Amino acid sequence: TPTYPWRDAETGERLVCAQCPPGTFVQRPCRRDSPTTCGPCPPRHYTQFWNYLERCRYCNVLCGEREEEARACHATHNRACRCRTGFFAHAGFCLEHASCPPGAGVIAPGTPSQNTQCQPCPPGTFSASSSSSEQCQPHRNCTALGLALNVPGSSSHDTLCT
Amino acid sequence: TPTYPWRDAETGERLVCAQCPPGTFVQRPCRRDSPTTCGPCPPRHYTQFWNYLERCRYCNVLCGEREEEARACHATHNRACRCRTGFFAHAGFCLEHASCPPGAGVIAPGTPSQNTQCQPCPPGTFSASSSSSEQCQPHRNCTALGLALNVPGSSSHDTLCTS
Amino acid sequence: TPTYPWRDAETGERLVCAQCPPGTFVQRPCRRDSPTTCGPCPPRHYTQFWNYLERCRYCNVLCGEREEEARACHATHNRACRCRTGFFAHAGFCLEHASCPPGAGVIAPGTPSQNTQCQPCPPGTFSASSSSSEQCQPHRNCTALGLALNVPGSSSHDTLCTS
Amino acid sequence: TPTYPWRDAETGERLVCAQCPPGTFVQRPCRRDSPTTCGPCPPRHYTQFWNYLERCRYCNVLCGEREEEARACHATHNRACRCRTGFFAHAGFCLEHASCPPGAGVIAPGTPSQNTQCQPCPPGTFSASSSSSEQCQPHRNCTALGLALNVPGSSSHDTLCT
Amino acid sequence: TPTYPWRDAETGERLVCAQCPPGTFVQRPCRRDSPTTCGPCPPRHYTQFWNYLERCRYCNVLCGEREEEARACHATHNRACRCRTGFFAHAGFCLEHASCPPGAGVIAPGTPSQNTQCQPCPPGTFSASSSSSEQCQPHRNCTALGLALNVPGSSSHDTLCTS
Amino acid sequence: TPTYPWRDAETGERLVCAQCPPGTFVQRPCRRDSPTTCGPCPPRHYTQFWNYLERCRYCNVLCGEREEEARACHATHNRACRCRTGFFAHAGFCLEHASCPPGAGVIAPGTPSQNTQCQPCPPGTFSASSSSSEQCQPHRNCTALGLALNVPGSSSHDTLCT
Amino acid sequence: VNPAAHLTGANSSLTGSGGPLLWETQLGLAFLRGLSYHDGALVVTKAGYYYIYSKVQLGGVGCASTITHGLYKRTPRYPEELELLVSQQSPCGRVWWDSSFLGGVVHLEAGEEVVVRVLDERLVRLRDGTRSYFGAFMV
Amino acid sequence: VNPAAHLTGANSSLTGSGGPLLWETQLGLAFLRGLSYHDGALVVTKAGYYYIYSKVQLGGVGCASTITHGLYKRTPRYPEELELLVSQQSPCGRVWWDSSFLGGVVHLEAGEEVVVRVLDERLVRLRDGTRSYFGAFMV
Amino acid sequence: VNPAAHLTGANSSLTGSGGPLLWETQLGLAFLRGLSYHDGALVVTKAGYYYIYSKVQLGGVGCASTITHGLYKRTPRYPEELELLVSQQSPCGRVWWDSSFLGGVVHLEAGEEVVVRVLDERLVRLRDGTRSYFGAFMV
Amino acid sequence: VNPAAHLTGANSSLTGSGGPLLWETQLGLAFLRGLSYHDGALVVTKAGYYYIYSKVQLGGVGCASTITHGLYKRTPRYPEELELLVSQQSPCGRVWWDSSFLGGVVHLEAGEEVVVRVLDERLVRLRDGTRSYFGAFMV
Amino acid sequence: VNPAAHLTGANSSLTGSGGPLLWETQLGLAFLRGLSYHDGALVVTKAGYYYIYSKVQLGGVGCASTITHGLYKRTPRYPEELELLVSQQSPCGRVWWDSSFLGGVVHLEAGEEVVVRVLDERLVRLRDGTRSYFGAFMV
Amino acid sequence: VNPAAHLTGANSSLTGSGGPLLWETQLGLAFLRGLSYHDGALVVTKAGYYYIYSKVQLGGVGCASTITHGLYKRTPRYPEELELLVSQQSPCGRVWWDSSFLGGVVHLEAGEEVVVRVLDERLVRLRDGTRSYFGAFMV
Ligand SMILES: *[C@@H]1O[C@H](CO)[C@@H](O[C@@H]2O[C@H](CO)[C@@H](O[C@@H]3O[C@H](CO)[C@@H](O)[C@H](O[C@H]4O[C@H](CO)[C@@H](O)[C@H](O)[C@@H]4O)[C@@H]3O)[C@H](O)[C@H]2NC(C)=O)[C@H](O)[C@H]1NC(C)=O
Ligand SMILES: *[C@@H]1O[C@H](CO)[C@@H](O[C@@H]2O[C@H](CO)[C@@H](O[C@@H]3O[C@H](CO)[C@@H](O)[C@H](O[C@H]4O[C@H](CO)[C@@H](O)[C@H](O)[C@@H]4O)[C@@H]3O)[C@H](O)[C@H]2NC(C)=O)[C@H](O)[C@H]1NC(C)=O
Ligand SMILES: *[C@@H]1O[C@H](CO)[C@@H](O[C@@H]2O[C@H](CO)[C@@H](O[C@@H]3O[C@H](CO)[C@@H](O)[C@H](O[C@H]4O[C@H](CO)[C@@H](O)[C@H](O)[C@@H]4O)[C@@H]3O)[C@H](O)[C@H]2NC(C)=O)[C@H](O)[C@H]1NC(C)=O
Ligand SMILES: *[C@@H]1O[C@H](CO)[C@@H](O)[C@H](O)[C@H]1NC(C)=O
Ligand SMILES: *[C@@H]1O[C@H](CO)[C@@H](O)[C@H](O)[C@H]1NC(C)=O
Ligand SMILES: *[C@@H]1O[C@H](CO)[C@@H](O)[C@H](O)[C@H]1NC(C)=O
Ligand SMILES: [Cl-]
Ligand SMILES: [Cl-]
Ligand SMILES: [Cl-]
Ligand SMILES: [Cl-]
Ligand SMILES: [Cl-]
Ligand SMILES: [Cl-]
Ligand SMILES: [Mg+2]
Ligand SMILES: [Mg+2]
Ligand SMILES: [Mg+2]
Ligand SMILES: [Mg+2]
Ligand SMILES: [Mg+2]
Ligand SMILES: [Mg+2]
Repeated sequence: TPTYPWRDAETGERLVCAQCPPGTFVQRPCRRDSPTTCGPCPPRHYTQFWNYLERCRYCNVLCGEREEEARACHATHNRACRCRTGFFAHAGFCLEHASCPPGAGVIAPGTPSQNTQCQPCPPGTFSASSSSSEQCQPHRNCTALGLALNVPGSSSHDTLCT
Repeated sequence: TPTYPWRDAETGERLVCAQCPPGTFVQRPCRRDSPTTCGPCPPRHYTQFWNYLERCRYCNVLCGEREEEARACHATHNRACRCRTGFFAHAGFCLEHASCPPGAGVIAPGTPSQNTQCQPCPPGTFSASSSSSEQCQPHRNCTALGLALNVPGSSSHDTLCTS
Repeated sequence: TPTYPWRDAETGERLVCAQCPPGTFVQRPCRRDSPTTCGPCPPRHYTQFWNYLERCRYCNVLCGEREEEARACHATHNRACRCRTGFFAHAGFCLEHASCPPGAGVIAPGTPSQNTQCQPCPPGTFSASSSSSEQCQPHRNCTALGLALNVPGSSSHDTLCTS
Repeated sequence: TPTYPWRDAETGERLVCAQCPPGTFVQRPCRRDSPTTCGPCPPRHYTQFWNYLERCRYCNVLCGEREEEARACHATHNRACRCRTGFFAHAGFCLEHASCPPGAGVIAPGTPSQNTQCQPCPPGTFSASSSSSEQCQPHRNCTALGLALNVPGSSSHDTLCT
Repeated sequence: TPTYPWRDAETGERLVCAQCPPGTFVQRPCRRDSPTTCGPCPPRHYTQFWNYLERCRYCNVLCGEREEEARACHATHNRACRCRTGFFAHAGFCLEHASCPPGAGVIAPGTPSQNTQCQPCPPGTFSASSSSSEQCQPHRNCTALGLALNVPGSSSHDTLCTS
Repeated sequence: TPTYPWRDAETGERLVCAQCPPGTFVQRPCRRDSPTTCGPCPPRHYTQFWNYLERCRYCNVLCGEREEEARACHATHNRACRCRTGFFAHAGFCLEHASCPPGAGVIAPGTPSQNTQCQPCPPGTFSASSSSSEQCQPHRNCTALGLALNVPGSSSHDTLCT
Repeated sequence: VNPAAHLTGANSSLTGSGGPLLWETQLGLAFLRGLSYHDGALVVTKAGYYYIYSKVQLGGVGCASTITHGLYKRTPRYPEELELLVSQQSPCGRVWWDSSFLGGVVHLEAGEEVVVRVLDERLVRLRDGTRSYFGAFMV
Repeated sequence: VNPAAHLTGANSSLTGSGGPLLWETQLGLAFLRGLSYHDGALVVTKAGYYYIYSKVQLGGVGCASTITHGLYKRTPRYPEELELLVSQQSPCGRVWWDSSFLGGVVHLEAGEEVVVRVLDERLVRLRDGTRSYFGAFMV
Repeated sequence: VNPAAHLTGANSSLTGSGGPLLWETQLGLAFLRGLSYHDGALVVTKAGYYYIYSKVQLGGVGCASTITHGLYKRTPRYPEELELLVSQQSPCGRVWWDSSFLGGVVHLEAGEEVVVRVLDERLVRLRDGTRSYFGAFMV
Repeated sequence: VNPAAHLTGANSSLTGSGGPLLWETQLGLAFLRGLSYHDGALVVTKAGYYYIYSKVQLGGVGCASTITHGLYKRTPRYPEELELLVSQQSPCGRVWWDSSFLGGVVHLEAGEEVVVRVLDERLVRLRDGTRSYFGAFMV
Repeated sequence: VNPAAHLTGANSSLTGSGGPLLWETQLGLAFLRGLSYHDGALVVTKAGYYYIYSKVQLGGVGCASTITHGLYKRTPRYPEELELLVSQQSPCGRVWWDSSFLGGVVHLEAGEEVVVRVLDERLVRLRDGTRSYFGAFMV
Repeated sequence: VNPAAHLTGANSSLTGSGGPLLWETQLGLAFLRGLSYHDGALVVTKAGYYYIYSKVQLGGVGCASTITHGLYKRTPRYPEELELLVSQQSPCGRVWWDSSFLGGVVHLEAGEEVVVRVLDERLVRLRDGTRSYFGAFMV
């Protein structure tokens, strides 16, 4: 238990008081006979560390419409926010996850902290649409289906077999 | 085994010739009495599919100063390229992995495909440096050390305790 | 009636042939004993002037997703395009009619050729909405209603009176 | 006549006074025996509404060098400004009216609140100069002048007849 | 004297012909019994080096409205261009010499190759004008005139003394 | 010697005192019997003009890492700064001297106040590198070395002779 | 005894109605000492000269492009707001941020009020009560 | 008769399937002379060397802000397209307009085809058949 | 009794001479209480520490590009202006607006003066006395 | 003899009349081989298919910030030009430089002409005959 | 007797350590009256409400792009800094300058401290003590 | 047999010597048919008129932000290159990409050569031989 120094409120005598733990604050300082009185934080307030504050800190964090609570207000910590589904964090904003155009495919889905990752579809694969989920898929393989080649494919269109 | 139509050159009979597999090309069409001769692709050339090319495709892919071979030229595929260490791919370039400034820390290191991911150090943690590896680290905890608080820390500077 | 020079094909006499009028083209040049045969333009083609083309010009004009036909393809003119409702022309595009923010009101609605015109609401008027139709409207007039002022208005919020 | 409440200046008694009309202000509050005294606004001042102000509002609006008065200071309203001839209003500035280049013509003149409107000159018409007034004009019609065609015209040059 | 290989046209003997000097071109190759005939370049053409062209190079250089001839078309060189007075060269344009605002003064006037150079007026000097010639000038010195200070000056306004 | 007016500190009598010269300040005002006492500026302070200041001005000018002192703090003037070698002054910053690319050459070196000046290398000259010093140099002249022409040069490469 | 206040950004600050911003008045850093509050307005009870101030934190993605941030007086003596201190800003010239601060001394009678407005309000970005706020003290 | 063609922008040119652009082959300026057409592709009937060319008119409003404009070969001998001549442009660097032009000589056998692809196709702005087009001639 | 003032933008504020801005001192929102004014300057009569402040509203069309807005002291003890609080701004980075605010506490003797300057002054945009102003109060 | 020509930028190229550009036809790199010239136009003397081409060098200082660069046909059969190959560019998106290139195959009869127009012409920057030009050859 | 201070930019202001800015406290325009200072912090000795303020002059060449400028309280009652007034700014949207000003009234006990931080500090540009500073006065 | 060639971007294309680009002449799409090659240059063996062409793919990260892309003639008759067809582009007006295309008809004698130069060469981005190239054919 850490302590703090306190010169008695009006006796004058110079003391060594117990601090209050996280989730509490100094409701009443320590005295001659009595130890520090620590009260629990009121709602919407907190203390994350040992302290001798006479008022808990206020849960002052606000989430915007593109955010949700990653953590709620609690006696031991402030609210915190993260980007909602479909958005990623960039310079304090929640931006929409990008989609990979035709000719390119998703190599990693967007998350709260990262945009869609994309790549040009390598040889033998394709993606025909703008999409934030769809990957590069291998071309239809004519020989393995025992068909003949009708139209060669490309990075943005499937190979056609008769 | 897929096929292509040909004609015997002595007689004119229609023939139904074998195509050639990945790694090879048609060096000689089929005849009435022998199969298609599939030759191996020469160095610096490839065929990735079953085919009836009369020459293999050239390994035409070139990697820049910031890239390296992700796959080499092989008989069955072209070369391919990726960014070297310290760079990530964006819009056909290899750009330098960003550094998280003071006040922020790496939550995912950079890769060939991804830039450094950063966040602002949450309460009770810090990062004093612009760095591309350093994470938000917890504040020196004075009460845990039994030492008095000297100077409270922040998102960008550690807490200082007395001795 | 304008003309073009020709030659009779049997004899060689010079001829002076009639041109063809808008909506038509020369299907057959004049001869010593008959006029130029002007044919009507086929579908999807036009001639806008007197002419001696041997085929009509194609109605080649294409309208985009934000446009519509201002004039149709007709025998005497090409098609032409304008912006649909809610859009105006700028630099060969059809852009969305702007909205006047709160504090401002429409003084001219948007047209195919013109964007929304806006002004800041002058004193004694307001507009609370970002809108592409709403004009600055006069404040509720408490003295005219015989009611006490509750909250004075502004350029972006109406005056409130008690009851 | 609307009214306002006024606690007598030093008698203490709590009254119901007549307000002053537009173009006036409260020169002297109402009393026991006497009604409100309303004075006319001094020059350079105004009141646009019924009021119990003890000083008229100041005609504080200023017009810049590209503006002129749309309305003067008057006892019942402030000055207001508009763009001078040859300028239009855009985001609080007076900008020069644009001109339509060669190949395009004016479909609406600039005004205080709107820029020049232009269009590409449609088929059969032309404009050869950059101008903020000149419209698309029909090509010289060779046949109607009984002349033959010398040089075909374009959206930016007149047709020539011999 | 540099040379070029030729062949006598009557016999076929190899010849070793003289090249032609700057300002000229080969009008007639050498023969067994006479030297190369070097003709002078016609108007609007040049040759800058020893050469064996059969026509001189054209003086193809054109100067814009903001430029003037630094060198004229001459038999031994093409024309060349520079910016007129009041302009300097940047990225193949001739741009207007900047003006130093109030608070700053010209430390080097503009040239064809250089923009106006400016600095902020150092203490005890001023410049009240946006100008492309005016330098920072020393403040009127009240003590030197035996007059009282009225209003202290600044970087952009002279000091004022009483009388 | 200029003067200033001073109403005696507590006698009340209204005087005409000598001012203090550059490099000094008023240590003690003038009195009945005694002239103004002027002290020298302490270190890190200055007065550039005649004055009746009771404290010298502070040498408050700071040079950044791309600058050096053009003048030091002195009793008669503030520090002043200029761009270090290799940088030129532009809108209050010290920028790196630019280099002239291949095909162009330096016509004036950078200075503290001016960027590198460059020109396209005129006919008969060349520069093969990006450099902030190298000028357009005349092509190697084959005829003057009694050699024959191997490869014609260009604005960015020297002429080759066998 | 010397009137003073500091009101902070709150989850209710942006009403979307065209009226003034609302504010927090008791929790965290917010407080009222010899001043009152009502529906967004600081309400004066002791007449005098006040230094009033506000800050609003703006931000957005790309570019309407012109933002007005102002302090306005309401008096019951006149049926519309009177502009006191105003700023026009075009920060959107692709995430961006910009802060606008205003301060100035104005005369306020007992019963008058001061409010803050921003047009367009949608560009105000609340985080924690420290980046947009509104305050005053008698001078 | 030397093979030549010039195919023009048309109503149906932008399929949105991720396959090649389609083109007008008969009306207005479009024509085919010793070359054929099938589903967007110039079809070669006489083997040799051809200068192939394409222009596409791009345009948009602000900012995959890199556009690929390419010509590609199809042969029945191999199940994938071969790139021939390709451009990358990022023209959105408000309204913008840009043109991308490509040409070059390639060797083509009978039965091979050439197509044009633009990714993203949505930035091609068709007007009249003069601003986007695809053609070739034997050299 | 506690010195205070707020001076506002006026049709005469921009002299174009390189000297300070002038201001309105009696009409509308402007006032002087225990401070004086002369040719643009607040003139101190009671010595002490003052919070001084100014705002100037800048605006323009496109881009010289760097603007200085400052508060300067004049004392009769020294023959040039002394810089107190200064800002450098490059807002022109095609209509734009930007506001610049400065505040700070400085020591001022009886007889000294404070002025406002902006270079280049042509970028200051007057509208109504609420967007550019200059004030002080003893602290 | 296969018809060919290449006409170059020249002193008189920019008329400012709103008519076509004019070109050098004999000096330096310019030439005519089985094609003629009249007032800016390539004049066709042998009917067939021609690849026509033009480049114009554009440049300016900041920002009708859309440039049209086009090739147009004139026939004595019809009193108006027909557009053949057209580009729109908005290159001013300080100093800038841009080149616009066009080519394609068109059918031309004897007595028809091809001209080049740039709107606005004032953005064409002539230097030496290598950066703006107009040519053609029969295919 | 009424607490007040103004601390100015100094050659030591930018430590590069991630901690607060340091400041000059006695020379030139800097001063302390009834307030103290220690390693960058204004230290309160008389409890009460204080208008605190800071300005920092930012500048750079081109564009990390987001700058935070804030005022933070240290109290010995809690082991980390408490944010009071904060601004986020993205001025780098090729030399640029921008100034950030903050002011607000906060409650401070005897023994508490106020500091200024900027991230990234490298963008602060010191010149002379007038462009970045930090001050307070009891209200 | 009509002379034709098409040379493609290759590993060694960018020498950095300030001399011409070099090119692949045999593999993939590259070929020579009645034209020769020496050190980057197309070497002419049959005199006549040739349409010459080149494309270079440019790209970079932000901003001699003007690129010159040109075709030049070398003749053993004169010790300096002659410019034929030249473009100036300033494409850096973050990642950018731009293509520069040139073509035109020039007269070439046997033993003359054509080279391609880009200044600054460092902005050419090689990929696969399809995006930068140099070719010609006799017309
Ligand atoms: C210095 O060291 C001490 C240890 O000697 C340390 O004190 C600890 O503080 C933490 C963090 O504030 C406390 O952890 C909390 O404890 C309670 C239960 O006692 C939990 O309910 C808390 O809430 C968690 O639960 C939430 C669910 O609603 C979750 O969203 C979230 O995960 C919450 O954190 C929490 O775990 C802990 O009690 C003390 N321990 C002691 C013995 O005091 C202190 O933080 C250190 N100081 C510094 C400056 O780092
Ligand atoms: C609530 O309702 C009342 C009506 O019961 C209304 O009061 C009216 O206010 C208006 C506007 O301020 C007054 O109109 C003015 O009257 C005088 C003559 O009495 C005119 O001279 C005024 O000037 C006009 O002339 C100028 C020429 O120099 C023009 O440039 C311009 O057109 C001016 O407006 C003006 O017409 C009117 O007197 C009263 N009426 C009464 C009976 O009091 C009030 O405005 C309403 N309140 C609200 C909040 O809307
Ligand atoms: C009005 O006129 C008077 C003249 O009647 C004039 O006073 C002069 O002021 C100057 C400038 O401040 C003084 O010059 C200085 O004098 C001392 C020697 O006495 C020198 O050491 C000074 O330092 C120089 O040396 C430095 C080396 O460390 C150099 O870096 C630099 O070059 C320094 O300047 C300096 O020369 C001068 O003494 C007085 N003269 C008299 C007789 O008082 C005054 O400045 C004028 N007022 C205005 C407002 O312009
Ligand atoms: C297609 O299938 C066959 C037979 O199973 C195989 O040999 C071949 O490699 C396949 N092609 C690809 C690209 O995987
Ligand atoms: C030109 O005039 C004639 C005869 O009056 C008419 O028939 C024709 O349509 C006119 N052309 C145009 C474009 O109006
Ligand atoms: C090269 O040298 C010769 C002989 O000294 C001279 O006549 C000639 O003009 C020189 N060339 C140049 C470009 O100076
Ligand atoms: Cl906030
Ligand atoms: Cl089209
Ligand atoms: Cl104003
Ligand atoms: Cl040119
Ligand atoms: Cl500073
Ligand atoms: Cl390539
Ligand atoms: Mg995709
Ligand atoms: Mg870090
Ligand atoms: Mg509205
Ligand atoms: Mg016009
Ligand atoms: Mg000047
Ligand atoms: Mg060089």
